[PDB]
Amino acid sequence: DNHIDVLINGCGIGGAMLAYLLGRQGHRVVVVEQARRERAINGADLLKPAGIRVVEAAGLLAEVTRRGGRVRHELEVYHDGELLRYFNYSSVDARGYFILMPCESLRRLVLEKIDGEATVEMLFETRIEAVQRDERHAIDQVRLNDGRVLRPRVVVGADGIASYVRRRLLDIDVERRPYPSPMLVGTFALAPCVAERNRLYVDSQGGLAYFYPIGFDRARLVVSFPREEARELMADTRGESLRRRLQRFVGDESAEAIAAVTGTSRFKGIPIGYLNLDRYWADNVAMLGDAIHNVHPITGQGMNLAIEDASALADALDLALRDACALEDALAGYQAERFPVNQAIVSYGHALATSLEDRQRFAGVFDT
Ligand SMILES: Cc1cc2nc3c(=O)[nH]c(=O)nc-3n(C[C@H](O)[C@H](O)[C@H](O)COP(=O)(O)OP(=O)(O)OC[C@H]3O[C@@H](n4cnc5c(N)ncnc54)[C@H](O)[C@@H]3O)c2cc1C
Repeated sequence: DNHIDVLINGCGIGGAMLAYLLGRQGHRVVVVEQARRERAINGADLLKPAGIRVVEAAGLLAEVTRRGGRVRHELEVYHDGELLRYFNYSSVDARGYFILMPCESLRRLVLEKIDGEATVEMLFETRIEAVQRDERHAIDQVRLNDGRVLRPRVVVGADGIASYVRRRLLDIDVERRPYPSPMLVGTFALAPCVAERNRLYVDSQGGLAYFYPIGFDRARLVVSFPREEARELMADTRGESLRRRLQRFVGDESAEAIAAVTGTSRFKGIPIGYLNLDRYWADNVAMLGDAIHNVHPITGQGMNLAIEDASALADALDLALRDACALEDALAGYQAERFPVNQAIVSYGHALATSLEDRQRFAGVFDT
C-alpha cells in the first residue's frame, strides 16, 4: 500500500543505476533526491572494464557511445617531461578497454530509462525528514519532507560523500584528512593531440596535468599543484601563469592542448577524501558509492566504483527481495564482494597521490 521494496536516498549515478537495475527486475522502488532533476552535477568521466560490464548488462552500452562516450585503450604517463609508462589495456585482453563518458551524460541516460519503469518512482526536491525503527532495529517507516510516509523493506544510502544515511541513520562519523594539493578540472576546446591519446603529466615539484577528450568536441584538463601555488595559478584568470607552469613539464606533443587553456575561470575543484568504511550496511540499511568509500580522484574511479557497487547491491537485494536469502546474508555478501575491490583502489589512489614527485616510487606504484 505504502509498502515498498527499496527507498534509495540520492539519485546520483550510483543511486540511479541501482534504481534502474532494481526496477528492471520489477521491484518497487522510491528514489529521493534533494536536488532538481535538471541540476547537472559534473563529476567523474571514467568507466573501467568492470563498470562497463554493468552498463552492458543494463542494455546501455550502445547508447553510451551514441551519446558521446569514447572507447579508449591507451594511456601515456610522463614524469618531468619524459615518457615514464605507456599502457595498452587491450594488448592481452580485447575487453581491456575503458570508456570516457561524463557522469551527467550517463546519469541522464539512466534517468530516461527509469522514466519507463513503472515500479520506480523518482522524487526530486525531496528529502527524508524522519524514520522509525521496529523492535528489531530495522527501519520500518520513513517520512519525507512532503509529508509522504513509506514502509520500505530496505533503505539505501546512495547519497554521496556527505551521506545523510551514513551520518544520520547509521550514526557513523568519519574522520577527514585533507591532502596538501587540491585537484581541479576545466573543460576546453579539443586539440588533435588529445583526440589521439590520453596523456598524464607529473613533475618533481608536485605538478600534475592530465589531458583527455570528453564528449564529442571538448577536452578536459585535470591539474593539481600544492595548495598555495594552485591558488596563485588560478588567480591569474587570463591563464598565462598556468600555461607557463604547464610548459615546464608538458612537452610539445601537447602544445595545442596547453594553448587551448584560454583562462582559469571555469576550473572546478574536485573533492578529495580517503575512506573505506568497515561496514557497508547495518540492519536493513545498506550504502554504495561515495557514502562508503572515497578514492583519490587521481584514480578517476569515483563514478566507476559507484556503478560497480550498484550492480553488486542490485544482485544482493534482488536475492533478498525474492526470498532466496535472508537480507543479512545478502548484505553480508554485498560487502564481501565489494570491500576488497574498493579497498584496493582507495589504497592505490593514496599511493599515487603521495608519490608524484618521486619518479621511481610513482612508476613502482603503477606496476604493483
Ligand atoms: C566536479 C567534480 C569532478 C570530479 N572528478 C572526479 C575525478 O576526476 N575522479 C574521480 O575519481 N572522481 C571525481 N569526482 C567524484 C565522482 O563524481 C563521484 O565519486 C561519483 O559521482 C560518486 O557517485 P555516487 O552516486 O556515490 O554519489 P554522487 O554522484 O555524489 O550522488 C549523490 C546524490 O545524492 C544526493 N544527495 C546528497 N544528500 C542527499 C539527501 N540528504 N537527500 C537526498 N539526496 C541527497 C545528491 O544531490 C546527489 O544527487 C568528481 C566530482 C565532482 C563534483
